[PDB]
Amino acid sequence: AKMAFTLADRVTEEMLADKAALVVEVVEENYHDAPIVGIAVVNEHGRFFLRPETALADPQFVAWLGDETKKKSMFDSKRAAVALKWKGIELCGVSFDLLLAAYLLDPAQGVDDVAAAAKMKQYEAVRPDEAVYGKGAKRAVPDEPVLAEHLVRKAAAIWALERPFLDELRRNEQDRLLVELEQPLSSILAEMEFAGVKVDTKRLEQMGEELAEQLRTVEQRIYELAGQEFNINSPKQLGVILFEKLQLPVLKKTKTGYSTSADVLEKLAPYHEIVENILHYRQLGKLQSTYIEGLLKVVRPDTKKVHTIFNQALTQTGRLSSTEPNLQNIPIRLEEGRKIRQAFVPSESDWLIFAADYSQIELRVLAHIAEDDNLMEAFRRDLDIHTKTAMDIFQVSEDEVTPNMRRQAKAVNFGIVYGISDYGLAQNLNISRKEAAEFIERYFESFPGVKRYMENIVQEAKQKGYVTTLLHRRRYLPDITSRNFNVRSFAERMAMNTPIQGSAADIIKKAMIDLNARLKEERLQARLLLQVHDELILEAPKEEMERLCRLVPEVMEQAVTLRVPLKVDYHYGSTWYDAK
DNA sequence: GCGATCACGTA
DNA sequence: GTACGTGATCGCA
Ligand SMILES: [Mg+2]
Repeated sequence: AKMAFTLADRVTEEMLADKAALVVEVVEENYHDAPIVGIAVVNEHGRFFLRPETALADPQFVAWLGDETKKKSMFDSKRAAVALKWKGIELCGVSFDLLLAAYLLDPAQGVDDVAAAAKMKQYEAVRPDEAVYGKGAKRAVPDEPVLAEHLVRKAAAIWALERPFLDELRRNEQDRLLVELEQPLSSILAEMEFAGVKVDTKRLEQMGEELAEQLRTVEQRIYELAGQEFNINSPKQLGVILFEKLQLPVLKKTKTGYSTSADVLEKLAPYHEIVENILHYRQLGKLQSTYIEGLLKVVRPDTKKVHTIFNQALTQTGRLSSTEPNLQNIPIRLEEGRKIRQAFVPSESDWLIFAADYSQIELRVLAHIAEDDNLMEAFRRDLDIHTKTAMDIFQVSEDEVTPNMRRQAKAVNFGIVYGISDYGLAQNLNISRKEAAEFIERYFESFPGVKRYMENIVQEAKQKGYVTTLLHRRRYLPDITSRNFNVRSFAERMAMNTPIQGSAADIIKKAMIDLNARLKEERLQARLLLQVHDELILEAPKEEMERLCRLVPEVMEQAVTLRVPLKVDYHYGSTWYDAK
């Protein structure tokens, strides 16, 4: 039951057809500067396994890889493209990416290797990567006979699966989403990852030294306030100190024991001086271990850059995620953490960081999709949307909006976006369920088109079994019919939230493609470095800043046409922190 | 070493 | 209540 293929000693012309399934295998999780362990080609003329030392030194093979008119079908072509970039080799002509095709057809499947995608079309003549390479410490590259068969089977699967996947994308009206949005974006993300972001490691180390002294001070304050030493990092040990020794009231339970979440601790602060010190310890220790030590661990000493990996085929909404490091959760809310961003610097002297962010893109998308007259008019007037929402639900003039009224309207606006619920709003504003219900009802009285949209999209999700975004991304919601209230209610909130969050994701991806094209047309040296969901981060020569100030907001604002304007804020400076 | 759990940072 | 990734602990081998 094995496959017939050539174990090739040299590259022949028949391996260089103008259409082929191509496998450029990178087994290490983090593919930056990682080994390519083997290569398989399936085309009209046969099935071929090439050792990479042979293939990647062959001028004809490298020219074929780089020829845009030689079309390749692959799985996770960004992984191969980036690993080849580190070897100075350009991958072009990737016309079909099976990982992205499977992701668009059903993000919930968790498709992470060829075998999982193949199973979607009843094709099982390929093993899961985990069965071949192993898991964790057992992970290893097998001997060439076993490796070569696996790589040819993956290429053979890709060769056979392109047509049924493209046929279903076509029936879904998602063919352009793959070919004009996700596949071009993959090349852009590959360039961004390869370029990396320069880190000022000396400044991080100096911050780490300052945190370690502060942490030493707080931890001794906690040990004297507790009258005892314990592992403050251990939620169990801390729970014994607070709730058994010090007898603090138990306000929240976790499945395992006592909650020690920052939410609970804030409420316990009036009872004992220790609680404020634990919160302070938690803040500082999060910065030190996750953002100082964690960041320093993944800076490449050869470049002094971090080279993130964007996962383009993971989230259920169409957002990107970012790993090793995750550069989409660098602190910004609190000032002490915000100073971490001073460590992210331009990669050349006399360059600057330029950052541009959409203003309230998710509420603007909702205004467009719901066609809510009041919400649309608020954005057409470029109002402060949280102040305007407070005015409406409290029925007060703008000068009667107090800071706390705006804070509660902002929390409603966040809930509306995320799938509004009695319980989650109540928990967030620390109010009762009945009170949160009244807030939501007053919101829907002020925004009746938003109410109609929320009712209609839930009905559409039940009828069709999925919801869609502006650019035809879809998310299936089988739990929408569950008779379990909690399971059904989460699916209803996803029906509400996904067209909003997913459409905002669609727009920023289109902005990234349009921006990359405009930068090349303008012959700017400016480079995209990062996307953080509603924001784009670039670096550029300081002599390009004035041009970027006009170009980048205009490209982002024109990425799609909605019934309301899109608004982009932007800043630049010497570090990511100063791009504020 | 592995996985369940808790906590917390972003959007 | 959205969507994630990471670090630490802990009890299991
Ligand atoms: Mg913003």
